[PDB]
Amino acid sequence: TPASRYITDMTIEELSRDWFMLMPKQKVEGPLCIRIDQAIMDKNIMLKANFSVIFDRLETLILLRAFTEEGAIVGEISPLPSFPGHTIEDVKNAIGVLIGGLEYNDNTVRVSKTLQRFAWGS
Repeated sequence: TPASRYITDMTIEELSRDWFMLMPKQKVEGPLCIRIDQAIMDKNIMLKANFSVIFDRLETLILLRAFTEEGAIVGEISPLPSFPGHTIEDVKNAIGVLIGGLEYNDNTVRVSKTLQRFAWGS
């Protein structure tokens, strides 16, 4: 994928930032791992991702992280090193799950423009 078809919602700093869940919960969703800090409640959350795109759709997810208005990371969808590969359907499965889990904790969740355009959104 040419840097032309690489979407980067997050900076290098954001991608690699260390973050700790106060009330960890994780889940393997097929070839993906979903992490949510359950201590996070009643907040507006924005999902941001870096992924490749082809034929007008997300092709391969590098990383997705959920940010609070203040810019703290409180959630994540990441590929499992072992499972080789994933589809956009895997990524969308994982996004619905992450959104559900965050809403369980009274959060309001939005996705980035690029996520909306390339994966999430009918």
